[PDB]
Amino acid sequence: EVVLVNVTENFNWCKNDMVEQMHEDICSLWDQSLKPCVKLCPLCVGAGSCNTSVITQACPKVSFEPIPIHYCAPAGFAILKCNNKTFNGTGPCTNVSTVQCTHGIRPVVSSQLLLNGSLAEEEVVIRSCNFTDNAKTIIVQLNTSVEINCTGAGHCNIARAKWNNTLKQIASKLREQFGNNKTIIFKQSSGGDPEIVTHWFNCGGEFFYCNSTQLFNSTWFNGSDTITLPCRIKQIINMWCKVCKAMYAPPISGQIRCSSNITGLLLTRDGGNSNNESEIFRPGGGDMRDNWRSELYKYKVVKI
Amino acid sequence: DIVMTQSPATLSVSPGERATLSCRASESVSSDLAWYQQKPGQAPRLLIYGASTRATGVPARFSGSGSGAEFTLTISSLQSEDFAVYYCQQYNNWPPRYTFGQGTRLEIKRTVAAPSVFIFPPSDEQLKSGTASVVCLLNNFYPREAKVQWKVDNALQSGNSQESVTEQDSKDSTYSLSSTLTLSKADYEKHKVYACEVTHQGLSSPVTKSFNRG
Amino acid sequence: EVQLVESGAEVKKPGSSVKVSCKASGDTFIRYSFTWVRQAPGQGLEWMGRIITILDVAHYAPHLQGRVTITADKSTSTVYLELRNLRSDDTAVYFCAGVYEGEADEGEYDNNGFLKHWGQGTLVTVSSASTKGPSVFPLAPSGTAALGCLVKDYFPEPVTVSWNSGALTSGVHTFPAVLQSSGLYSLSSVVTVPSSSLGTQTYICNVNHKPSNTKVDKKVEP
Amino acid sequence: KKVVLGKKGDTVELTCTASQKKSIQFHWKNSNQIKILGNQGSFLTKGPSKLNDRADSRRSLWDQGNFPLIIKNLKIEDSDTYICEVEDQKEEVQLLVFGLTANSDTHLLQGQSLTLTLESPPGSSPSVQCRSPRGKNIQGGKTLSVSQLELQDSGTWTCTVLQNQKKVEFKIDIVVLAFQK
Ligand SMILES: OC[C@H]1O[C@@](CO)(O[C@H]2O[C@H](CO)[C@@H](O)[C@H](O)[C@H]2O)[C@@H](O)[C@@H]1O
Ligand SMILES: *[C@@H]1O[C@H](CO)[C@@H](O)[C@H](O)[C@H]1NC(C)=O
Ligand SMILES: *[C@@H]1O[C@H](CO)[C@@H](O)[C@H](O)[C@H]1NC(C)=O
Ligand SMILES: *[C@@H]1O[C@H](CO)[C@@H](O)[C@H](O)[C@H]1NC(C)=O
Ligand SMILES: *[C@@H]1O[C@H](CO)[C@@H](O)[C@H](O)[C@H]1NC(C)=O
Ligand SMILES: *[C@@H]1O[C@H](CO)[C@@H](O)[C@H](O)[C@H]1NC(C)=O
Ligand SMILES: *[C@@H]1O[C@H](CO)[C@@H](O)[C@H](O)[C@H]1NC(C)=O
Ligand SMILES: *[C@@H]1O[C@H](CO)[C@@H](O)[C@H](O)[C@H]1NC(C)=O
Ligand SMILES: *[C@@H]1O[C@H](CO)[C@@H](O)[C@H](O)[C@H]1NC(C)=O
Repeated sequence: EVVLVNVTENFNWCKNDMVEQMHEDICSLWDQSLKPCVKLCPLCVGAGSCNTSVITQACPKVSFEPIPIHYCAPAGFAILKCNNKTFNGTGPCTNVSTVQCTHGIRPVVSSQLLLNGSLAEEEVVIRSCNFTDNAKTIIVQLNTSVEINCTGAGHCNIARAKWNNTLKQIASKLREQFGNNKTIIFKQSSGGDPEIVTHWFNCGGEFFYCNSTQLFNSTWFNGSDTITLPCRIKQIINMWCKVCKAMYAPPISGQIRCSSNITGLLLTRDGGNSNNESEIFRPGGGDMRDNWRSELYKYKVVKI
Repeated sequence: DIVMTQSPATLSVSPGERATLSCRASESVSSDLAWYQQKPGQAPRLLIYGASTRATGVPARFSGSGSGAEFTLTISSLQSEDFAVYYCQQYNNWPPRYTFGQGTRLEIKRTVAAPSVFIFPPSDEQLKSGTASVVCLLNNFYPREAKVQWKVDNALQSGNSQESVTEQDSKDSTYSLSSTLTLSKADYEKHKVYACEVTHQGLSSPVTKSFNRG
Repeated sequence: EVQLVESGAEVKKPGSSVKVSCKASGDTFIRYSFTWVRQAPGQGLEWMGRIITILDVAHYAPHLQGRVTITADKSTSTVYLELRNLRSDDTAVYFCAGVYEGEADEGEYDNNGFLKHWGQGTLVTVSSASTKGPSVFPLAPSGTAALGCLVKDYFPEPVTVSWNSGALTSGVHTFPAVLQSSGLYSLSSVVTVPSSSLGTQTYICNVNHKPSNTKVDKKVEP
Repeated sequence: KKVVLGKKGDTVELTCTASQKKSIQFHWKNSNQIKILGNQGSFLTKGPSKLNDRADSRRSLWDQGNFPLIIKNLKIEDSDTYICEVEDQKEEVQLLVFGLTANSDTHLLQGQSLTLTLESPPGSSPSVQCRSPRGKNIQGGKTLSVSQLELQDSGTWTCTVLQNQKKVEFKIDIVVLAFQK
């Protein structure tokens, strides 16, 4: 909406107010939209035990496709956007401008895979707030969508060749960042809550949990046609917003379908000492801010 | 809350015949309806759930239907062990405040049978102890309804005696009933002739059984 | 196929509180939810509350709220009902019931509100009366003859009657007890026999009150 | 520089704390920089460590800024130094696990020998001390040994291992048969 010239602007996607803001808005919208029949939230220290707080409420079944959330500048501030096609969210940017609001953004809730998001405009791009740190999420973003179709009957389908081919594009970009002599391996999640261990997403108002092992089992730079993932709806969630357990009602539809486009991934690097030359990667996520970051990286907000 | 009314209170069905129990809500409860069975002395037995699903162990002659606020249970053919009490439960609302019906009592239907009336004077051992109970008995009758007034010296008594009825006899399908009169040894002797007057459908005129103190 | 076994009968004075348990055998405790249901004599069934065992979250009837607590010790598969500030009208049989709810430990939860499995029931009697054994009086007999026993003035329930040490079963009616205005129970047990039996066959009635640990055998004669 | 002693088979709880009392990202690794366990947002993650299926935190403390690493059912190779990376700060802590076992898992006669063995990680050199119910005291390095059991040794033996000026205590139930004449 205005292309500032002779202007150089530091960005640091890793310290962006917008991310936190979006996150509070999203969380807030789900709470309002999708209410559980029982919500267990523990409160601590005080006394000795940890007095767990319980909220029981009517839990109307509600499923509908989340509409895109545009995010805008609050009274007093301004939104700068970087116009580079490729962009690592850090340092100076010169092709930049001010804008009313950000683009529409699907407030999709999920782990491992980023569904229905923006594709990279050139090549596959990988992001971290510290690649050296084997504890920080690696955000992948694709230039090509990969369909993934899921059903309440308990599975997700994916074209093996498309995926197989997506993995090539990444392992490639990975050994570009960790040495070109390095072997890229993909393995299943290494443990933790089901929501982190499986590719967990919402759909029809129901929470899916899909065994993604089949997607992360290969070795690069060292069959069957359509990958079918076993899944499961659960009524007992670990919440993503705050640390709570929540029980929802069983489903009331026999036709719960979900055709989404994988547009990015949340990986995690094993790392660790081992003069051995190869890098292990596993499907990560769980921290929805990573998800908002995958979309808001090209943005910053500044005192007018 | 959701009130659950069952009808009728008593169902007199003849063995081997068809029973149909009605259960009515005071508002829709979709299909979150269950039917239990209870026999004198034991825990209930879940029959149907979801309005029309037979529980494991239930026979086929049991079947339930309806939804919303209109429910009904059918037993196609009555075994002897099918005569019992039946409750419907709704478990629809949330937070959960589930409610039961008042039950329907299902009983064997048979030919009218008049009672044999027996009357017992108070015991010596008791008279010795202060109080004096008199027992008017109604043996093996049907149907269950009956009227059993006490009349001391031709004086209609009131709120000074208590009745008690048995289950339905598993063998002949009748009932027996005791009406116990209790009054101070003093009042007792204060009067002479102790009558219990019984009215049953199996009888032409009301039957009277009595004795003089002595 | 779980088995629910409850605890013995309770005798409480109004104002006292009571805690009944219910050991649950043979299956996976945290996959079941347990619901306490009670029944006053001659009365119907009343939902008391229900615990979602795996969350330790219980919900209750609005008309008990505040004075009823339901709990569950996962480490011994036992469930508990606590009724506080007891009243005479709280006298009932409290049942313990449960349904299977799904692979709970794996997120699955039907939240079924029916009750497939039951316990044998626990009688809880709330009353001023203090435990005491019955007085047993004969209902001396006098075409056909009928005799019996007057079992009178005991508390609490139940009492057991038999004839000739369970040798005489035929034609025996043991009535359900009544609660007299005194606060004490009293019932009758009658049998009918041949008149040509008096003179030979002598008839005894055995009364057992286990609460008072009393045990009588008053014999009936003409 | 902190050290926490651990008893084989037991559950230890290494602790971690933030300066602010919010509740942000934290992560435990070992000396080899292997990931053990940490949180992603409101969720928990376990890394490709040998501890994995035995590691765990308590998430009710998280809201406080307490990021405990619980290691249930300890083993000897669990012995290592664990780092708690949070708030960019770094808490460090060395865990040493030991074990005490009797030569024999059965009843002993009088005048028979008792030999207690101490299982330990390579590198450490701890000193032991044991005391029978009657007072008997022995001590040493790897292997402690009594020459002849006395009847009054029957019961519970207390055994204290001293490592890094820190001691953990053990209780071994010994049985020594009486007899006639
Ligand atoms: O008021 C209690 C609540 O229970 C219901 C049925 O669930 O009545 C039950 O409980 C009564 C005692 O409170 C019993 O007398 C009755 O027999 C039993 O069904 C409802 O009527 C009421 O809402
Ligand atoms: C992009 O980011 C990387 C690492 O985050 C940095 O080293 C590099 O200088 C940046 N280059 C651009 C395009 O500004
Ligand atoms: C997608 O990006 C990758 C970078 O890994 C590139 O090799 C490929 O040509 C791109 N596909 C197209 C045609 O955009
Ligand atoms: C990135 O992580 C590494 C390894 O944990 C750490 O040593 C380094 O300081 C981090 N970078 C910064 C500047 O925080
Ligand atoms: C997903 O569904 C789309 C149509 O909506 C289809 O074209 C695609 O092939 C499907 N992907 C599968 C089944 O792998
Ligand atoms: C690409 O996909 C095929 C199946 O479509 C897979 O078997 C193969 O390993 C992948 N890459 C190759 C050809 O090595
Ligand atoms: C998921 O399924 C894979 C096979 O597809 C299995 O080997 C893996 O251990 C499973 N883990 C789970 C249950 O998440
Ligand atoms: C992706 O968008 C499609 C198309 O509208 C929608 O049906 C689906 O729900 C979306 N996926 C997710 C995870 O919401
Ligand atoms: C997924 O992406 C393809 C190509 O990018 C697009 O044509 C299709 O409409 C998308 N499907 C959904 C359900 O979003």
